[PDB]
Amino acid sequence: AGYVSQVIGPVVDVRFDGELPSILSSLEVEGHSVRLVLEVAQHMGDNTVRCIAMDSTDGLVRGQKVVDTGSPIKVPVGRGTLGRIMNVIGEPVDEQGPIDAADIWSIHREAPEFTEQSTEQEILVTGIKVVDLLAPYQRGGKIGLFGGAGVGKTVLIMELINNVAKAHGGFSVFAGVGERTREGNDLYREMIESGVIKLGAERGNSKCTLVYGQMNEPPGARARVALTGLTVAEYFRDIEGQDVLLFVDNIFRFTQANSEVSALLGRIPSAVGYQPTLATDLGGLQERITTTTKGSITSVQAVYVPADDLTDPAPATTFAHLDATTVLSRSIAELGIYPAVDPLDSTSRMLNPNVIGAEHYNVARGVQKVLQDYKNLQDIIAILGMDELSEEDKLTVARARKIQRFLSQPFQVAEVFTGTPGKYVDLADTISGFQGVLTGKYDDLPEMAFYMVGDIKEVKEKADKMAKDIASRKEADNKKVSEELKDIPSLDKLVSEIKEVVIEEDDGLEEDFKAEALSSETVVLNEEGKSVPLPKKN
Amino acid sequence: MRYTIMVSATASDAAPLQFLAPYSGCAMAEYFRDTGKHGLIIYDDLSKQSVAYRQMSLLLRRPPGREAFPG
Repeated sequence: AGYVSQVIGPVVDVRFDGELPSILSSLEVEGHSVRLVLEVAQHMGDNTVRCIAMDSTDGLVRGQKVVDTGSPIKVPVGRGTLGRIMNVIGEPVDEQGPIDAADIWSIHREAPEFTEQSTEQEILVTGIKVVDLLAPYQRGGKIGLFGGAGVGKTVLIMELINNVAKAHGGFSVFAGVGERTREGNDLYREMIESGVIKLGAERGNSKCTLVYGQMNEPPGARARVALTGLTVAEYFRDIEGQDVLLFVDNIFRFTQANSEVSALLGRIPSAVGYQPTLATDLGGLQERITTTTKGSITSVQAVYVPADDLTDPAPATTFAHLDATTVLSRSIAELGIYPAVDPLDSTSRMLNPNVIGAEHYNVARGVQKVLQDYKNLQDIIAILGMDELSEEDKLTVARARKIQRFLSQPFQVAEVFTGTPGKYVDLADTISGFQGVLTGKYDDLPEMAFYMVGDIKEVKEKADKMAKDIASRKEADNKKVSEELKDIPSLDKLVSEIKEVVIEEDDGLEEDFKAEALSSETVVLNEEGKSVPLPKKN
Repeated sequence: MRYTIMVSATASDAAPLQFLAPYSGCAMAEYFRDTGKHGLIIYDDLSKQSVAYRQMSLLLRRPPGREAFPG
């Protein structure tokens, strides 16, 4: 009913002679190699709407038919989307058939209204000790994850997906906003092996929906893919009534993509160069993540800080919404401590005694004090000496080092490649376990007894086993066996070990090859549309 | 050179031709990826491609962003 009027990059103007589509409505272009969905951005006047494309606009002709769907982008929601990968417009990109849609919901939605909001403030118990003590997660909150590569972020993502599904009974949505496709495939395959995503007949036992908008998608497709993740998580909140986790992987790339679609729509950029609507592009997304009377959405969203500048307007606008930060560090990760949550850098707004209670608060406030006093004397130890300083300053070092060990925890999703079983640690067992290390009920136990254990009922059961070990090392003996001709051959006997490698001078470079004959004549189209050589003179 | 293609859009070439050369070099290199072999594509000065694309966009009166680059 509408026809393409202008194609300027990712921005399409289409023209409706009848009634115009509403702003944010979805338009489908009739007859195109890929399904091209346009989202109406503004009404330009003279019966023209300006649209941002969710796919490539190459091959688009002025006057192509464009059908109004009468609604915004509508995506499949429900339990049938669990364990599936879905793109921004709702199509399966996991190559496993159609998505069993319980309903199809508009991805554009106002935030839950004031009466629908919950006036209460409470902890999302995660089963991770360092997260439940030192930086608790608000149910319905937004959590910044300051990880990276090799700090075990993905195994922390899958452990949050695991423990929220197991304890609180809520599902998860992973919205990968502008992610590399190599990394989005890595998360898919690691979710398959760790059990949080299942394929085939047991698809319904999955705990996570993956909603992917990759980096090679146009900036409109990446700017809306976090709202497709919202809409899947809002069905579980409002219809299923659950406590949903939502992972917006790189909320900065949400900002960055929305900043590109404002620049393509001809809007004057704001301070440092973001869109003028930066606080309402974020606040439109972040306010749908809340607690209602039905259920909750809690968002763990990864935060990139541009140019290591916290006062940049993209993190500064994001940090107004964030209720906790979990900083994953490499320094904690090379000490073998997993998860690599920095116990001092990680912050929470939920960590004040009017909302978690004073018996929880003073433990976390006391644990952080012990770790802080230990790490400001590390230019006292290396400069002067270990046995230099006082016995009380050594009492903290012994207490902090078995606190710094006790923040480690083995994960249930990591046990398929680590052997150590997973430990869900309850909240009361975390506080009461850390009261004791703070006072000194376990100063006699070794520090590596406090390592990769569940709670304080398991620190005693690790110091018992290690202490005995000296009773069971007099079982056998230990010296050299047959110095270097036991099974260590000669080097020229090892050259004849080497297997045959067939090296072809041929490349095998014409497997199934067309080899079209290309002529260097210039071929054009005449006015019939018939292909013809280029006419001779101008 | 018996394993190498060279796609060369030099300095005197038009800015559309330096914009399209990493893409046309990639399509030549995507032949080996798609037929089971292995490719190595090198876009030497990808920062010179973006300068050529900024030239086309400011001249097509597309709205500029940071350092006059497009959206």
